[PDB]
Amino acid sequence: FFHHIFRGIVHVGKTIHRLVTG
Repeated sequence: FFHHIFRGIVHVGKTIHRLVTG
């Protein structure tokens, strides 16, 4: 579950930076 999650957390973690950056 290394890259399978780094990709699962990164994307989701990104939905916030963008949903938060504005």
